[PDB]
Amino acid sequence: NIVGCRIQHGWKEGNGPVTQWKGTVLDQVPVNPSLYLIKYDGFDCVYGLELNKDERVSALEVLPDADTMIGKAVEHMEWRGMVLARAPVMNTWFYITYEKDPVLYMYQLLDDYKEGDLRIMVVDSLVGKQVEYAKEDGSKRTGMVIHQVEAKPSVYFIKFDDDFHIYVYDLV
Amino acid sequence: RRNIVGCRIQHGWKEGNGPVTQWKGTVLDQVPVNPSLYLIKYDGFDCVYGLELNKDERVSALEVLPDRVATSRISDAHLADTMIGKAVEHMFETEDGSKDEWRGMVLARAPVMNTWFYITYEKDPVLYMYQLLDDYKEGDLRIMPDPGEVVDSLVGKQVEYAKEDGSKRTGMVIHQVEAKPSVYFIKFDDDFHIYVYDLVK
Repeated sequence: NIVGCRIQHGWKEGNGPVTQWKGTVLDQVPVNPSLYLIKYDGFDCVYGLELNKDERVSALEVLPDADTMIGKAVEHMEWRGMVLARAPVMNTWFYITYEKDPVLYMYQLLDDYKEGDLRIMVVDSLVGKQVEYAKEDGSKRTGMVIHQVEAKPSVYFIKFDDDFHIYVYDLV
Repeated sequence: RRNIVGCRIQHGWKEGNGPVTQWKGTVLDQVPVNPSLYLIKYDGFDCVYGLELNKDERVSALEVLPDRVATSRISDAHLADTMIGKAVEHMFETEDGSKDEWRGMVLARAPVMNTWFYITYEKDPVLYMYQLLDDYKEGDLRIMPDPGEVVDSLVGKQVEYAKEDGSKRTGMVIHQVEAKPSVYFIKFDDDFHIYVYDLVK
């Protein structure tokens, strides 16, 4: 596992210039071990990538190395969203998603807290199960339930086949 | 130390054993991801230059000139706003005559020089600057009709691409165009021109 490690690799999609990405691996998904969750330098969204299988990932390499809000609705500078958990590896960072963008973000939220930018206001775990959403056209969007938000167990992290973002949906 | 952003500057320019040419221009910006790098609009150059003025030895006797005066409220502001992010056909005068017409895109109002606009072309993807309202009024600027697995902001990231000969062009993404988030400014290590590319393929 690279979990907790630091990585770097190129990102190449199309015959296009390779930008160089740097980030720290925070997770290797139990229900899918070839999928890792990464926090890259300069990105606010957490990325879900099958690092060793994605052909967009070039020359990968390894590198050199609160309990209150968790679960509460929130308004912060402005956006409304919910704090989900305390990001792994990077203990200071917080998993968070927003109502107008149901994807996984990661922020040092206590630092936003002090600048006062924080206004805190039946089925068992579905992790491991494939999920399908029927979209606009009469087509199915298929994904995998990879994590359950402990603070609020009705909420799950979903990795859809067509995207590297981690979606956060309420399946209840 | 001294903030020269927005200043009029002059300096000697010397390459090799060559003579010193005197350059005069306006400092438009100091790049957040590389504070040693400045973007300058030089008198005589239509292209924006990126130079590490303090560290580059080709730059000598760097001095701030008396301040320039900017226009606070541009006329035809509606047209100026409308142009941003639009595909255009820019007519230019050629050889000893005849109009050459280039397809391009208006990226934004230039910083500091309020009547100027950042623009780039399909046939020459570097950062140019022109007082486009003048070109428009003269009939040389025509405005034309214009996410699954799409990315975040690439600013601050190193980039590289293979050239025809196999060698690699290396550089850094230094700015994201507000009106067209997939388009970025890139400073390559082998050129002082600023390249403009859509990176969200």
